[PDB]
Amino acid sequence: TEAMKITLSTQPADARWGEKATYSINNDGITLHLNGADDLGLIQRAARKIDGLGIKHVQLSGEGWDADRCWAFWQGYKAPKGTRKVVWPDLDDAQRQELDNRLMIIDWVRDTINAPAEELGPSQLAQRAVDLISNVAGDRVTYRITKGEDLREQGYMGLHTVGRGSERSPVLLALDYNPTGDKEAPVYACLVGKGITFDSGGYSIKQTAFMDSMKSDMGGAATVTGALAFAITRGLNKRVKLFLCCADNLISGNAFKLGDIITYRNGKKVEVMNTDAEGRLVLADGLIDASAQKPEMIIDAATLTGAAKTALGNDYHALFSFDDALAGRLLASAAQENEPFWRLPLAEFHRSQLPSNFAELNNTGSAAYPAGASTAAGFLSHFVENYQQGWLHIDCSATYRKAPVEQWSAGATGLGVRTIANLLTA
Amino acid sequence: MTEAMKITLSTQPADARWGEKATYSINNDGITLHLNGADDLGLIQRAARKIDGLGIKHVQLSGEGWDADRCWAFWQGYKAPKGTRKVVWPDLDDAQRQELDNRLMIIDWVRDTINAPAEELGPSQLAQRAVDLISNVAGDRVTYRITKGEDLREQGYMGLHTVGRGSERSPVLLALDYNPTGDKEAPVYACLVGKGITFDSGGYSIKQTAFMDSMKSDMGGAATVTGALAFAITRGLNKRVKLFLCCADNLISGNAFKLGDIITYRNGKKVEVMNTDAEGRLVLADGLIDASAQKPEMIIDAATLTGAAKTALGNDYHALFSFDDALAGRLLASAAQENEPFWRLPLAEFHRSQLPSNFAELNNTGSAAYPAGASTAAGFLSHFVENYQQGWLHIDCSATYRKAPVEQWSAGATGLGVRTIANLLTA
Amino acid sequence: NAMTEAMKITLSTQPADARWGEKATYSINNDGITLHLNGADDLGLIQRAARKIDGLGIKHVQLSGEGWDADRCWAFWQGYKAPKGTRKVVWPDLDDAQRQELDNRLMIIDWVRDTINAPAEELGPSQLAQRAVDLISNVAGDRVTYRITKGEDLREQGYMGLHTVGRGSERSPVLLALDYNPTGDKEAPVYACLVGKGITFDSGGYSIKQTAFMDSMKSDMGGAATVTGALAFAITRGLNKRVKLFLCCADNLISGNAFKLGDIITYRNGKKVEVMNTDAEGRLVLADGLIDASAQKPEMIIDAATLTGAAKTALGNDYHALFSFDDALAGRLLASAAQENEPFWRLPLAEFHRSQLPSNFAELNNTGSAAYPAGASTAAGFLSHFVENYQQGWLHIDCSATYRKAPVEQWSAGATGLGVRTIANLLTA
Amino acid sequence: NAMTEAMKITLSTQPADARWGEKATYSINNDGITLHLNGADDLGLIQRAARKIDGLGIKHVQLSGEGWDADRCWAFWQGYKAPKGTRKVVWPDLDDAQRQELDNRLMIIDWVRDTINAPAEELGPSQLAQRAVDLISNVAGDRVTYRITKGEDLREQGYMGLHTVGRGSERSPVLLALDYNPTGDKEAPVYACLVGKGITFDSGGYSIKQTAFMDSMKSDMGGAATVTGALAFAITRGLNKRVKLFLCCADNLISGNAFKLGDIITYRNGKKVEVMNTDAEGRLVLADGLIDASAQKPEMIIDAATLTGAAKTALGNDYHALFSFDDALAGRLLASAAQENEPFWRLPLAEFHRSQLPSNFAELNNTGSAAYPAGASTAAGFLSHFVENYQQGWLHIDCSATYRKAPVEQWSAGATGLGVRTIANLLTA
Ligand SMILES: [Cl-]
Ligand SMILES: [Cl-]
Ligand SMILES: [Cl-]
Ligand SMILES: [Cl-]
Ligand SMILES: [Cl-]
Ligand SMILES: [Cl-]
Ligand SMILES: [Cl-]
Ligand SMILES: [Cl-]
Ligand SMILES: [Cl-]
Ligand SMILES: [Cl-]
Ligand SMILES: [Cl-]
Ligand SMILES: [Cl-]
Ligand SMILES: [Cl-]
Ligand SMILES: [Cl-]
Ligand SMILES: [Mn+2]
Ligand SMILES: [Mn+2]
Ligand SMILES: [Mn+2]
Ligand SMILES: [Mn+2]
Ligand SMILES: [Zn+2]
Ligand SMILES: [Zn+2]
Ligand SMILES: [Zn+2]
Ligand SMILES: [Zn+2]
Repeated sequence: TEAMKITLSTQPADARWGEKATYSINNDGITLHLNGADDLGLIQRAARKIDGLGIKHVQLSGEGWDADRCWAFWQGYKAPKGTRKVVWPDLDDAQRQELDNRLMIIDWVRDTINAPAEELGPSQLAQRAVDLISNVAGDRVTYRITKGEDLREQGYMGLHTVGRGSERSPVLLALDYNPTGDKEAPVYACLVGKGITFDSGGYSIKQTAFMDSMKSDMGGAATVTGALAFAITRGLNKRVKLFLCCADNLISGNAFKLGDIITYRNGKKVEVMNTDAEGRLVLADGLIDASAQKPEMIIDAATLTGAAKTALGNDYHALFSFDDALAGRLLASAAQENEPFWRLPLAEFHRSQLPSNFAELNNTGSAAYPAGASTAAGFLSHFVENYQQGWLHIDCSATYRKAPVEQWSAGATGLGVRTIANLLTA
Repeated sequence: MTEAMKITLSTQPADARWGEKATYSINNDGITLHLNGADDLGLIQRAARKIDGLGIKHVQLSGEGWDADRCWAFWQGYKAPKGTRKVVWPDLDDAQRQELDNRLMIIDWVRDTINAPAEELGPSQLAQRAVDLISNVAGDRVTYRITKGEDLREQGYMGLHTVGRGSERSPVLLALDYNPTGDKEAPVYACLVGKGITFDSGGYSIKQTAFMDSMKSDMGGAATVTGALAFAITRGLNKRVKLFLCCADNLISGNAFKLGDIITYRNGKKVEVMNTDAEGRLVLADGLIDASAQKPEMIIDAATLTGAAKTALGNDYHALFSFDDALAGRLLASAAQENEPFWRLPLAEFHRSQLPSNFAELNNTGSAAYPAGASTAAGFLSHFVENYQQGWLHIDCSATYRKAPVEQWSAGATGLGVRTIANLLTA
Repeated sequence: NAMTEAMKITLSTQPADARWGEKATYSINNDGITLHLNGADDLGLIQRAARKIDGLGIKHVQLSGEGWDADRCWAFWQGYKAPKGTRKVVWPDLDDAQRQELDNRLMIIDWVRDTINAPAEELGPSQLAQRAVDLISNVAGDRVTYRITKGEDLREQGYMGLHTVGRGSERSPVLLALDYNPTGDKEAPVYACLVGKGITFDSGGYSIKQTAFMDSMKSDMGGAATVTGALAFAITRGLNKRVKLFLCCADNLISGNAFKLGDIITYRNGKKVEVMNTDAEGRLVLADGLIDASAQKPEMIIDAATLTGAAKTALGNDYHALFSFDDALAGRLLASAAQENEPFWRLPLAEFHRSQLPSNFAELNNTGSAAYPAGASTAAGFLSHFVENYQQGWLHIDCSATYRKAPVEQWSAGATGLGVRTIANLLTA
Repeated sequence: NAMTEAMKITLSTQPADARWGEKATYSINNDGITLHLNGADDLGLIQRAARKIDGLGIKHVQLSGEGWDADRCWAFWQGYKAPKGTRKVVWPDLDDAQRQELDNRLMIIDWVRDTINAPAEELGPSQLAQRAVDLISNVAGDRVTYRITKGEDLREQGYMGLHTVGRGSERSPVLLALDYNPTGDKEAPVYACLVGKGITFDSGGYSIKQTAFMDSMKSDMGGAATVTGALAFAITRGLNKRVKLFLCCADNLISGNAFKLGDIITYRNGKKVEVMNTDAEGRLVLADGLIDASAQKPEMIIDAATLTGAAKTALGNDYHALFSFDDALAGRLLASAAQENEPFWRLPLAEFHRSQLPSNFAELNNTGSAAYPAGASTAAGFLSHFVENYQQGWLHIDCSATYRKAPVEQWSAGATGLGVRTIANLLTA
């Protein structure tokens, strides 16, 4: 397990590799050939190949290494199985401090989402979320976990109806980060995350090829939890509340059925016409709680629809909002944090593109309204009192890679944590 | 309180702008229905549906020409599961209004109970709502017995128990007894048997979402025979009739019945389960055994049993099965008097052996060689009626539910069948 | 092959001994095989016994002893006959009438079975039309005339239904217009018009079928073969009235010329049909035969077609589906089915089935919806748009009892021939 | 069942009486129908009302009273018009400028709707190319010239993309190269090149579609009709610059000559493409048009195509997908879309998309992988390999809002005509 040196050079590789070669190898170690086009993308792609060569011990040596370039290499080098060692170079304290916070919190998002569903049930997601934030938030953090029958008694009909099929009761984490300590302090932001720890699809059962990665259906919850923790390391000094709607969507003699009508505390009635469209049902409860706090902005994140992945692939997160100003601020943050986001449509006509013959709303679209991600966003707007301003919905199409690509190993990428954190501390 | 939209009747056509073919037209006074005498009940129902699609939520049935049937025809079409509708009835006479109010109360109870989501209507809720509807019109002339959960297993109701033990909501057998004379030894005139699957996922033979999304209505047979008995009583039924509802959920759990399982009934029949989604005939079997023990004059079972009957008759007719030509003819004669659609489909001695199993006397499913799903299901049920050749009617309720709205029906339950069975019991 | 020897088959109202079973349909002793009638359904029992005797490898039988009449012999042969192996049957002593009746069924009803069982390669539209002429003109003689319209001529003369369906095949579509006219008088009133679907092979078109459903689609010309045999058998029964036959013959295949979804066919009666499923081609070719049948203004029109799977889902392979608006005429066909021991069952047809095929681009669609799933009723409702006087003197037969994809208790694999006798009885009644 | 007499449609800012409600978009008294405008979106409301008025079965309307204009009349008609039935609309007393704009829309946009709604049998490659010349020649007179290359000539001259997809059909593939040159000068610089996918019927080839997804594939030539209608409308709006039109027209059918999976197509620009899905044929034909477009060295290239279902999954039928590397040009089209009241949404197109179609046997694959499931973005990435300067002056429109398989609030079934005004507006500005 001896270290392999990785150097940076602006000169191309020798003709034995080609002029376009991104990396070359000799006794002095591996050399990454930067060309100024996209050095972070090139380094991350090179790291993916170095892992593929069976090299488990590297050292970033020579000049040119900064936090962003070190992070790029790690993002691509990290893989779910195996042990990897990276000897970092001489960085100033601010550069190393930024890298350490990224390593601690963003890899926590990668590892939590990658974790098996047996290891990470609703209850484990709640307490691991408290631990991550409590470790950086000092004494300025209070929380409450409501599970099982208590969700029924308190009217959380969305989260309870979806989770009750499981032997692992559904959980609501309500975490409060309040820096001033003043219990009257105004709530600046409300983060809401979909924490479905495993999605069988319900009685609308999935096919194996589409269920084999549904341990990552809690990726929205892990991304907003990381965003809060990472924001705190960035100097967040405003009150933020975190709502994680956690549950298993399983099949039992108790699971919810098609045609069942869910009555939310805001009066909205929803006919369930597909148990696999469960993500929007649990988020609706988090959003009602989020609107009640009357925050300056509400941000909900969720691995909600496959329609977002058909529109943007795994290369961008989908951004939905009625607020043009707030959408531009998040895209500006996305650009500073070098994370991919693309705005997909959300207009008033999407709020009526979920017809039902037995209730005000349907949890699915139809053949006539097949914009799955746009209609889902339209459904969530019925649960945000002032939906036309201060609300962002993120369909996390870039959260999980079912197979290794050029720059990513398999599993969670951790994308979206820096963008949301940057918007919170802006 | 707002302004109601007047609905009047005319035997003359609309003006040259609406055209001679127009079934309705709107002037200053309100909406005018243009009758032609071919099928006024059908035309008025189709017109009411279009008046609902216009967004008009408050109507007044105005002027001459209205009676119980024309008012009922309008309501049947106007009513829909969503929204709130006010209908101001015309100045009907006592008898006409009594008959209209009996249909509103009982037949709309059949539409709402079947339209109800499975979460709000389980096996125990169905049995209880059935007792409530009948005692509301019967009073002290009705008594009943519930038998649920482990009690069914102990007492040998293996059909109903095996299908419903998968649900956390225990299966329920309701045995209601309408006895006017009170005499406990009075002869039982009719035995009604109804399939009450409050939700059908198909069991381990799981359905796809597109065919499961309306399975809250798989207890439609139970609701129809219940409404039929209630309606019969409002029509002056004065004979002893027993009602049997086999109510359960067909769900998936670690306790749910599996393919290959052999169910032994109380009459000796052994049935191999080769499709858990063919559960409706498994639960009726227990209902038909109890119905036969009463040795009644007639037995009428109703069930949303197969998609085959819907391929044969669509949602336009109910499927009638029987070995008794005289009795079948009387139900068709009742359907004609009550303006309800019924069509007879084949049931012969050879259907009784078109469910071959390698491991038991009977199979619960058919094969490629015998694809008449509705006829093979009726043939299976004949094995649980002692005198199957006489006094037994089976109804595959293909006209009970409408997955989508059509010309004369909103989405959901129609309530068809209640008047026909009620008329047959009172004839 | 070694010389096969006859196995004597006798009849007995005495049950078999205990070694076999309480109620066994047949027993085998030294002198040969004994069938054990019980008086319940002797014809059904004999046909089922015959099927089993085939499964014993016995290729040569001799019906000996008293008790054998025309029906019991025919009943036996119906079950003994199979599309593989050669079978010799020594008939018993019958009177001239009984033997002539048996010989007519053997010649015509087996022709229906063999022609339907024939591979598509051997029986194209032209072969079906010619073999139908050969059969009828072999019993009618000089009393039969016919015309054959095929290929480009169908398009030129407005037969857009049959041409559009068939132009995908290298084998041109064919329309047979045969005329059985006894008194010779060309002005004689046409008593009946038989119309038949003769799809010699149904790939389903661009709406391509699954192999499990196409592997028997050589039999999609059963209706054509059933009405042809019905006329031939009716003539041997002494049919002395004028009857015209129309066979709409074509292959439904896939080519760079095959018809497409969204195409609108304009028929001669002015009705426009949108094709929203190329596999619902049966009703497209019948519509052209039904126009010609109506034009002749006969006393009754009978049409046969292996049209829908909906009829097989409703009646199985055990009954032919009967569709009509005429209660009196449907009653007579069921009355005929009883005298000929053939299974028919009436399925619904009402004025509302005529509007259960909506289209966004044309008056009629060739397929039903999710809201109107009675495939056999909507198909009959589609055909009613091509019979000028559809409420009187018209019967549609969805031939669900024509073909058996697999052997059963009383039938081998392949065509059954059922329907030939019932139509014949109604024509000669 | 004759044509009825005119029913009057008046506009009003006063709401409906309580019987209808106060949120009712329309009411009906003895005088006729009244539309209740509120000012939120009167064009949307009027169009949705027209759709409901057609649903009542009213075939003859007369827009009367004050308040009507070209946009409000056009809104009413956009919703009233349907492919089925006969409708008549008496227009109100507009001024010449308003009536000239309405007449230009009725002529050119309803042509785009009627041409796309037409059955594949009526509109093959040659018919599409010819109707396209007829429409533009009607408004352009002698300022229009054109060139048609078809059948074996496309193979000879190296249009391997368009020829390989269309050769499976009996109807030969056709490339229309139309030139609108107002100044006459033959050396005039080409301002714009329009390219249109003109697949007159998409069976999907050997990668055959199911009936449910093919029943509307007569509309797979929507791109061609849209850019064609756009050039015609642009001329009525005073277009005074040279614009070339390229329509890659073909049938994607099955035959013994149809193209096969694994087949490598060599384009005139040297690019090799491995076909791994014959249903991704739209991009193979556009590639040939885009090479001709680039060769003209134009200021801008606009291509339109009903290319992928991924755009319909991403935007529904409510917006057209816009792809481009040119932010400024993309910004100019959305500005035109706003002025013309038409829905467009931009989807991602970046350098990494040019390598998201991997093949093991050729530089490019014509299909995407599970790893790159953004079908519309990878399709745009593929087309970019056929535009010389793909980073400047090129727009790709995935026409996800061109066809409605079923009636909705504001549209009947069939083609909408959306995209004609936007492209026309961009060309004229
Ligand atoms: Cl190189
Ligand atoms: Cl690692
Ligand atoms: Cl969802
Ligand atoms: Cl990996
Ligand atoms: Cl009446
Ligand atoms: Cl069943
Ligand atoms: Cl409804
Ligand atoms: Cl043989
Ligand atoms: Cl057909
Ligand atoms: Cl065989
Ligand atoms: Cl209102
Ligand atoms: Cl029109
Ligand atoms: Cl394509
Ligand atoms: Cl339409
Ligand atoms: Mn799901
Ligand atoms: Mn079932
Ligand atoms: Mn077919
Ligand atoms: Mn295609
Ligand atoms: Zn989910
Ligand atoms: Zn059931
Ligand atoms: Zn066919
Ligand atoms: Zn295409």
